[PDB]
Amino acid sequence: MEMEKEFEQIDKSGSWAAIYQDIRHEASDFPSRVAKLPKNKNRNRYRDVSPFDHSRIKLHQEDNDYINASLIKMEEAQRSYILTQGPLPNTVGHFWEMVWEQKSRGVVMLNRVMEKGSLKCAQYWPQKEEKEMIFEDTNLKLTLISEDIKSYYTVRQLELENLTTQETREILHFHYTTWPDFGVPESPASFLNFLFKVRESGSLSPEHGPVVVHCSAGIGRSGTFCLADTCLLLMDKRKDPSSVDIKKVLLEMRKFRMGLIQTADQLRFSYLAVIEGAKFIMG
Ligand SMILES: Cn1cc(Cl)c(C(=O)NC2CCCC2)n1
Repeated sequence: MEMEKEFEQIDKSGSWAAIYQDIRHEASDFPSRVAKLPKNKNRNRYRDVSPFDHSRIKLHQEDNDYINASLIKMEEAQRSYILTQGPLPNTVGHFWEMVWEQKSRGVVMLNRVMEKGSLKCAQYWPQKEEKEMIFEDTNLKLTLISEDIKSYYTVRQLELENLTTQETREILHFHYTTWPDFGVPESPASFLNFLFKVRESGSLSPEHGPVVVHCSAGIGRSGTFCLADTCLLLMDKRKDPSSVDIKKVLLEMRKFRMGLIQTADQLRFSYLAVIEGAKFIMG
């Protein structure tokens, strides 16, 4: 079926939970043996969210190459994304090592450091220009260059220096600051505006390594971001945009990381975002 009318048909019939459970039943199951090794217990935020072995990002290190991060490679859309958990106190150096080694331009953050009165990820970037951060375990230095605070999101320019080689690179930090502690946003308008700002920066384009996107577990809000982006790109590329099947795209993405889209409300919000986004692209 088309999307917008499939949408109203699920609303009128109140069957979002049944649609979402079908997705969960059909999703891929692949091994995640490296994630479950005992030496990696303090590298995982949640015991039930792990990268598959076949798609995990490897650190360029011979001691321990493990990070909770997955490469989502979308062949028809010609887009790749790295989805990862929010960094932990003992993985902030690994996180920036990955950004460096994978040649990423942009980092997309969809959570606040504290939500619901608990810490959802480490404070992994500097908050003042004159107070830089040094990660001694991976030999990187990170400096805040500029910060632009808007009503729904903040964009930061960061300098990452590899202290072994003295090479430097500019990294863009795109921080969506207004996702509610509970539920999903009422309107997709600010989320779409944010997606378009990430696109306009070059961070999603083939001349750079894959964008790094995270929330707390790296599957819920993070899944919503890449699902909406890929569906809108496919609607622009194909002769028949009504052929784009968001459930099929989601199942394709779940070949590369488990659990993408965590609730039926996130599924409905993803439909809403793609539907409204497709009108603005043209109007
Ligand atoms: C971004 N984008 C480009 C196109 Cl084209 C569309 C789209 O969904 N078009 C629909 C019109 C009614 C049926 C298909 N979205």
